[PDB]
Amino acid sequence: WVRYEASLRQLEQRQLAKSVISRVQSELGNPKFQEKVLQQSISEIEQLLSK
Amino acid sequence: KAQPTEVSSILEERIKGVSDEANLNETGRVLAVGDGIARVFGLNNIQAEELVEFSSGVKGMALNLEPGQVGIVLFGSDRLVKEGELVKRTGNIVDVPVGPGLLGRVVDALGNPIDGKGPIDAAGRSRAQVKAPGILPRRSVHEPVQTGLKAVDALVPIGRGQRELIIGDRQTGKTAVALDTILNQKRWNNGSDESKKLYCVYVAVGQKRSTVAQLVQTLEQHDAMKYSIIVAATASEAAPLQYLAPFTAASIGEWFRDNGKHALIVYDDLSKQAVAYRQLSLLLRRPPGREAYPGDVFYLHSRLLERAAKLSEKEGSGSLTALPVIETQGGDVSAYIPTNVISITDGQIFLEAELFYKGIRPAINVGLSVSRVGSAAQVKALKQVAGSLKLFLAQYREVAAFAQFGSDLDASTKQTLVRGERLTQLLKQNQYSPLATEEQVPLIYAGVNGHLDGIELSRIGEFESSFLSYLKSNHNELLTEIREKGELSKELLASLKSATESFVAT
Amino acid sequence: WFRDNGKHALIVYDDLSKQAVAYRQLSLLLRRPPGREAYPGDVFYLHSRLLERAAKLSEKEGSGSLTALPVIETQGGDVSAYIPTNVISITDGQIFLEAELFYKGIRPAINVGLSVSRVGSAAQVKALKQVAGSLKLFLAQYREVAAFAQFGSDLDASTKQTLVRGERL
Amino acid sequence: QPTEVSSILEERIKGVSDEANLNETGRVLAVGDGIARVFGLNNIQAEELVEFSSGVKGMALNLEPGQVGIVLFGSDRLVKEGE
Amino acid sequence: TNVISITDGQIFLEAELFYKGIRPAINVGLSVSRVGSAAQVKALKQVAGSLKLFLAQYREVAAFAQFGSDLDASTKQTLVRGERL
Amino acid sequence: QDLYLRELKDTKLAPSTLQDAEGNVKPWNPPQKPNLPELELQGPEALKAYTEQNVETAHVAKESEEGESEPIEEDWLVLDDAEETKESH
Amino acid sequence: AKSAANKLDWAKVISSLRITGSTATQLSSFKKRNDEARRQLLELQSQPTEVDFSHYR
Amino acid sequence: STPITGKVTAVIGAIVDVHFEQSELPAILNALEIKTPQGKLVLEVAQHLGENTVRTIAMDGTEGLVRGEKVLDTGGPISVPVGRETLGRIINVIGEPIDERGPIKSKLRKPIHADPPSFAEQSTSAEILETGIKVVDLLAPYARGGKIGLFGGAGVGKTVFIQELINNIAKAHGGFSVFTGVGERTREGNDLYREMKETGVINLEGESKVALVFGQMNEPPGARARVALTGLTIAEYFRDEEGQDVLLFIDNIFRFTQAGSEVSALLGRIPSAVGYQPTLATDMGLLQERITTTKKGSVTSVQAVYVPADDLTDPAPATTFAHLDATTVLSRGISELGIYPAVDPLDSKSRLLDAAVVGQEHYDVASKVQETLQTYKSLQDIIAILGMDELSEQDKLTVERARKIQRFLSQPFAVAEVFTGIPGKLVRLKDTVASFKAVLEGKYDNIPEHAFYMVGGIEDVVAKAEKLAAEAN
Amino acid sequence: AVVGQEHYDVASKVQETLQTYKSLQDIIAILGMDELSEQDKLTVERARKIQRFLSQPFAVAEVFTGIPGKLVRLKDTVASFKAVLEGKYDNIPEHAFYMVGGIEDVVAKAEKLAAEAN
Repeated sequence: WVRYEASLRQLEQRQLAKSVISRVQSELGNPKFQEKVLQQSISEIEQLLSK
Repeated sequence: KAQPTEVSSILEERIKGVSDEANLNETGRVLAVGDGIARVFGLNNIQAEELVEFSSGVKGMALNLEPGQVGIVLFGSDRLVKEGELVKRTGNIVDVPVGPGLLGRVVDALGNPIDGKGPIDAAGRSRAQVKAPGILPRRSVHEPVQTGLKAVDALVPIGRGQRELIIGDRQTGKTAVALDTILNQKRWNNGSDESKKLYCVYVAVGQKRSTVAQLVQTLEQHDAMKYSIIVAATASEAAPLQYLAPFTAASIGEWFRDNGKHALIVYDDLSKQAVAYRQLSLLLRRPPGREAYPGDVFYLHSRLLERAAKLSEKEGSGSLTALPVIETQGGDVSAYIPTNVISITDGQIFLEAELFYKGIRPAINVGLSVSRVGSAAQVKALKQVAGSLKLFLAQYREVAAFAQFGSDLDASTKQTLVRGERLTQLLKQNQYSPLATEEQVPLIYAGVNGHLDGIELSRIGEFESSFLSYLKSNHNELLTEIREKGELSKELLASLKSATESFVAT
Repeated sequence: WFRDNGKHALIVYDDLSKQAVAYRQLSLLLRRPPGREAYPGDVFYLHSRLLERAAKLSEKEGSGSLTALPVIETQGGDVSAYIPTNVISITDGQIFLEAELFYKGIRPAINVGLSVSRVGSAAQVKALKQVAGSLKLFLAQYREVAAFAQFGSDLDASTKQTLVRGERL
Repeated sequence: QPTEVSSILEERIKGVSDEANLNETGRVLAVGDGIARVFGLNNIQAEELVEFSSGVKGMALNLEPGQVGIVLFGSDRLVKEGE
Repeated sequence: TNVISITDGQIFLEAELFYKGIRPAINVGLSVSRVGSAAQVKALKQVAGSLKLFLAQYREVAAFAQFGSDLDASTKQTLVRGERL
Repeated sequence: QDLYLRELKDTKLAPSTLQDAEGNVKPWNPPQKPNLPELELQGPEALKAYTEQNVETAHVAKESEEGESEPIEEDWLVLDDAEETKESH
Repeated sequence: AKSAANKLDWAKVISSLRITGSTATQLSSFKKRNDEARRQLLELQSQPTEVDFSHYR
Repeated sequence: STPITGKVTAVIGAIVDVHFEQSELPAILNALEIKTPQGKLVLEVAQHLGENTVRTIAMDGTEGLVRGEKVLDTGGPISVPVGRETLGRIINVIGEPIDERGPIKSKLRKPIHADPPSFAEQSTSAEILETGIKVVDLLAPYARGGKIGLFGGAGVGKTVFIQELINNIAKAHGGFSVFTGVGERTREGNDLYREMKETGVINLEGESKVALVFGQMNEPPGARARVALTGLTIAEYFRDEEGQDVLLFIDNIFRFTQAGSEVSALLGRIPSAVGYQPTLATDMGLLQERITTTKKGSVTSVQAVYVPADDLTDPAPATTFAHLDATTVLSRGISELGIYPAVDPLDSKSRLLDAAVVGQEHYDVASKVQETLQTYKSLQDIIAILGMDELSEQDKLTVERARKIQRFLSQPFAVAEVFTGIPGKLVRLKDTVASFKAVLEGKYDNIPEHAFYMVGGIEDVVAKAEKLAAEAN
Repeated sequence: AVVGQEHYDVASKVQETLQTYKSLQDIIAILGMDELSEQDKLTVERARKIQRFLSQPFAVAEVFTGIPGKLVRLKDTVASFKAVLEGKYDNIPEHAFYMVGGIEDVVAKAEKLAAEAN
C-alpha cells in the first residue's frame, strides 16, 4: 500500500508537469505576452535603476 | 501535491528575485560546446574554478581560464546545450551541499539529490577542493578501528586515517569488500558511541545505475543507509560529473571529520575517476601525459587521498579514514594509476584473478596486501594479546609462499603448511557478514594450540560457526568481555582455552 | 561486375592488413585524428564496406556468387589488435593458419582448434562431412591428450590409439 | 558561412611594422627554460654563437623564418624579454 | 642502438658479470671489436689467439656445468679451463 | 512577476482542474479518478497477495509430533533395540 | 542457561565409553538442538510479532 | 515552417561539418537530413563547434556528399517509425522500410536518442519474470527490467530458439520482442530473415511477434553506433504504446561498444591507454541504462554474446556477464544429449535466493535442481573413470534422478513447426516449480526416463508416458 | 682501501655467492636442488642463509617486526659475514638468521629455536 502511495505521488507530479505543458502553451497562445511586455520593461527599468 | 505547488511558488519567487537582480549584462556567451566541455567567451571577471550556470540548465565547472576564452566543462548532457546560449556566472567556487542531514541520501555531482527524497539539510557548502591539514594540525593513528570482515584485517589493520588502497579485475567485487567494510558501521555506529562512530560515506564513481540500485538495496536491507551517504555518478552521467564526484566525497568527509567526530570514507572505483580526468583533459585542450593519461593524475589522486588524515586533539582528534579503491586490467599491480596511487595510499589489499575464482570469496592476497601501520592503530585484541598472532600471520603467509613444488624436507614445514592452510580456508569472512572483535585471535591461537587444526580442513567451514556460537551462548561472559574489555588477557586466554576445550568436545 | 551477372567468382583481397596500414598512413597524413592502434577508426568502416561486398545472390536477381580470399598478418598472433580483429570478425570465419605448424615443415598448416567456419555446413559437401565428423573428434582428442607427453606409458591404451589416430590424420 | 575566420596561426607579434635594423642585434621575444627565441639577426649563420646583453652567451640552433631561437647556455635568471 | 651501429664495437659490461665478482666486468661473449688483434701488439696476439677460443669453449660448457652433472673428458676439461682462465 | 504570476495562475487553476477540482482533464481523455482511485488501488494488492495480503490468510500454528503416548508397544521394542546397540559398546 | 542443558549430554558423551552406540539418542539430541536453533532463528531474524502502527500507517 | 538552412562545407571522412545560420543551428545530437540522389543522408549533430558551423557524424556512408549542399535540422533525434505496424520486418536504421516488403506506414514516428528514465520509479524490488523456459524458470533468481546473456554458441539452433522465445514471450506475457542486429552480416541477415519468415515470429502477412532492427556493417560507423539505440527506442515505444512487456535481444554488446569506439575515434578524441578513446563508456551507457522495468510491464533486454575465445580479458564482456543473473551452459554436446534447448541450469548460480527475495519454494526448487545436476557432473568424472559399477545406491538413485532431470529438461520448440510437427509446449511457474519439485520428489521416478525426453510439463507428460507404454506392445 | 681489504673480500665473496644463487635459481626451480652439484647445493644453501641474514631489526621498524631494533656494528658485521660464508655457523637455523643482530644474536636465536622448535 505504501509503495502504491509513493507511485501515485509521483504520478501526481508527472500529471502536474503534463498539465503545465498545456499551461505554458496557453501563455504563448493567449497574448498575455503583450501584458507581459510592459512588466518586463518595468522590471528591467527597476533593475537598471537599482545601482 | 499542494506542497509541490508551494515549492513551485517559492522557487519561482526566488527566480523572480534573481531576474530582478540579474546583474548580468556583460556575462559570457558560450562560444562552442562539446564532449561535456564548452568554450565560452566573455565572463571577463570569472573567478577560477567557479561553477557556471548555463541557459540549457546543465551547469559545469570552469577549469582553464585561458586568455579570453574561459573553458567551462559541461556537467551534464549536451543535447540540451548549444552554442551562443547565455552563460551565467554563479560567482562561487564549486561547493557541495554538505552536512549531517545527507544521511541515507544519494546525491549527484555537486550534491543534487537523485533518489527522489527531496531536500536534505546542510551544515555547510564548502568548495570541492579544500586544502588538507598540514603537519601541526595532523596527528598519528592513535585510535584503531575495525574493518568488519576479518578479511586479513587483524593482520593488516585499518586505523585512524589509514589511507588504504585496493585493486582488482572487472567484476572483482572489491566494491563488495567496500560494502562489507561499511556494514561494520552497524556494530559500533548503530549504538550511540561517537568514539566508536566511524560515519562512513561511500562513493559511486562511474557505475552502472543498476549496480547503484543493488548498492542502495543492500544498504537498506542490512540497515546500512542509516550511516552511509553514497554520492553517485552514473556511467550514463556526464564526464565532468564523474570527475568532480571524488571532490564531492572529499567535501562530505571534511564536513563530517572537521566537525571533530571520527569519520571514515571509501571512494568507489577510482579508475573511472581517472578515466573521467582523462576525458576532461584530453578533450578540452590539455596535452596528454604519461601512459596516455592526463599528466596530473597523481595530483588529482593525492588531492583526493591527501584530504584524508587523523587530526590531533588541537583539531578535535577526529579523523577521516579513507579506503580509496582503484581498478586495473588483469589485476595489474604494475600500472601508472595503480603504482602511482599505491605510493599515495598507505595501505594495499590486492585482489587477484585466480584466487577470485580459486579458493576464497574474499580472495585477498594476504602476502601481497599490506598496510603501513600494523602496530600503531591495530585492534588491541589482535595485537595487545595476539601480536604474536600477527607475527604468526606474517610467518604463515611466508610459509605458504614456499608451498608450491618443494619436497617434504621435514615435518615442521608440513605441519605449518596444513595448519596455515586450514587458517586460510577459515579466515574468509563471508560476504555481508561483519562480525569481528570477538574471536579474531582465536583462529591462530587455536591453530598453534592445536584446537581447530585437528579438525578437518573442509569441515572448518561449519566448525568455525559452531565454535563461534558456543562462545556466544556458552562463553558469553568471556566472549562479551573480549568484545568490550579491549584485550584477551592470559586469564581470558585460559577461559577461552576452556571454551575451546568445550568447542572441541561437543 | 562479375557477380550481378549471376555467375560465380572468387576475390582475393591478398593481405588486407597491409591495405589497412596504408589507410592508417593515409589518415595520419590527411590529419584525421588518430585513435586506437593509431589507425583512424574509419579503418573498420572501410574494411566492412569492402568485405560485405561479396555474397551469394538470391533467385530474385539471378543468384550471383562470389568468394573472398582476404589475408592478414598475425603480429605474434595479434589477437588484441584492431585490424586483425576486424579482419577476423568481418570474415564469416577465421582459418587462423598459425606459423608454428608451418614451421614443422608443413606447407598448408592450418590450426585444428582455431578454424571455425560458421556457415561451412551450408557450403559443405556431404560425402566429405561423413568422414570429417570423425576427423574433428580425432583432432580435438589429439589436442586434449597430447598434454600427458611425459606420462604416456601409463596412458590408456585407447588413448594411445586415439593419439595414433590424431598423428595419422 | 561566407568564408573562414581571419587566420589560423601566427609567427611574429610586436607592432613596429617598419624597416629592419636588427641585422646584428636581436630582440629576445621568447626566453625561458634554457631556450630563447630571438627577433633579429636577419641572415645569421646557423649554429652561430650569440651573446645576450645581460652577460650570458648562447648558440643559435633554431633559425625559424620569423624568429631565430638560440640556446641560453647558462643560468637563465639573467636573461629577460627585450634584452 | 645508434652508437652500437656507429661505434667501433663494445665491451658490453653486463651487470651479472660485475656481480659475479669479475671486476673489471667485460662479458667476453657479449663483447665485440671490429678492429681486433690486427690493432694489437702481437706479443698479446700469440696468447690471445688461444684465450679467445678458450673463453668461447667455456661459453659452450657454461650451460653443461649449470646443469651441475657429469660429462665426458672434453667437457670437464673445458669447464676447468674456462673457469681458470 | 507577470511571467511568474501568469505561470502560477495557469499552473494552479489548471492544477486545480487536474487535482484540486474533480474536473479530471479535458485535454486527456481518460480521467485518473475512474482509473487510479479504486482499480489501481487494487494495484497495491495486485503487486501484493490479492484478497490475501491485506487479509493475512488464517494459518493457526499446529501441534508438534510425538509418540502418540504409546508405551505399550514402543517402549519394549525401544528397550530391546537400545540393549542390542549396547552389545558393541 | 541452555549451556547446562546440553552440558549433561556432553559429559555423558565424554563418559559414553559404555554408552557409545546410541542409535536413537543422538537423533534425539539432534532434534533438541534443532529446536533450539529454530528458536534462536525465530528470535533473531523475525521482527517483533507486532505492528509499527505508531508511524507507518 | 522554418527549415533551418545549411551548407555542406566539410566532410572529414564520415564526420561532416555543416555551417548554418545564427539562432537556427540545431543543438547537439539533433538529427539532420540531406536528401541526395542516393535517397536521404541522415546526420546526427555531433558537436557544436561554433562559428554557426555544425560538425556531424552521418548515420550513412557520406560517399557522394557534395560541397554547397544545404542541410535541414529536423529538430530532434533520429526519426524512425514507431508502433506494432512496422514490427516484424527489416527496418532501416535510417527509418525507411529496409524490408523492401513495403514502406512502414507507421504514421507515428519516434526518436532514437532519449532521455534516461527515472530510476526513482523503477523496479528496485524488481518483479520476478517468467520466460517460458522452465529450466530458466526454476533455478534462476531473476528480476524484471534487467539483462541476461550467455549466447555462447554462435546461433547453432539459438536463432531457432530466438524466434521461438520471441513467439512465447509475445504470447504468454502479451508483449513484443526486439532482436536488434548491430553490425550483423548482410549474409547473416539474409539467413536470419529467411529463417524467421520460415519460423513465423514475423511474417510478410502473418502476425509478427519479433522486432528486426538491424544496423549492419553495410553502413557507416555512426550508423552502427546509433542503430542499437534506434532498436531500443522502437522496443520502448511498442512496450509503452501497448503496455506490452517486451523482452529485448541485442546483437552483441561488444559489437555496439566497438562501433561506438570507432565513431568516438572518428570524432577527434585521442587514443587512450590501450584501445579506448575519450568517451568509451557513455556509448553503451546511452541505451542500456535507460532499459528498465516500469509499471506498464518491463524492459529486461538480452545481449547475445559468443564468448570470444572464452577469455574474460575484455572489460565489456566482463560487465555483460556480470549483467546476467544465472548462466545457461549451452554446450554443443548437450544439444545432442537430449535437449533441443540445451539451456543448462548447471551454471544457475546466484545469491539472490533469499527467504524474502526469490521465494522459499522457488529457491528450494533451484537448490534441488542445481545440486542434482552438479552432483551428476561431479560423480561422472570419478565413477565413470572407475566404471559404471561405481554407482552406489545413493549414486545410482541420484544418477537416475539427474538423467530424469536432463531428459525432462527439453520442451517442444514453438518456432520448430517445420522440425517434427510438435505443437507448442512450455510451462508456467505454477506448473513449473511444483512439477519440478514433484518429479524430483520421485513422483514418476519409476517411469522410464525416455518419457522425459521431448516431454514438456506434467500437463502432457502423463499422456506421453501412457502413449509410450501403450501403443507399442 | 676504504673499509678494509678483508671487508672488500667479504663483500666480493658474498656478492659472488648471491649472484650464483640467482644464476642457478632457474635450474633450481626447473629441476630441483638435488639435480645440481653438491658444491652448487652447498653454495645455494649458504646463499639462502646469507640472504635470510640480510634483514635486521631497525629501531623504528619495531612497529612491523615487533623486535626492539638492532644496530649491527660494521666490523662485527663484516666478521660475521666472513664467518657465515666460511661456515663458522653454517649449521645454525635459517629462520634463526632473519631479524637478529650480529652472528652472536644469530647463535642466540639458533639456541632459542633449539629450545622452542625442537
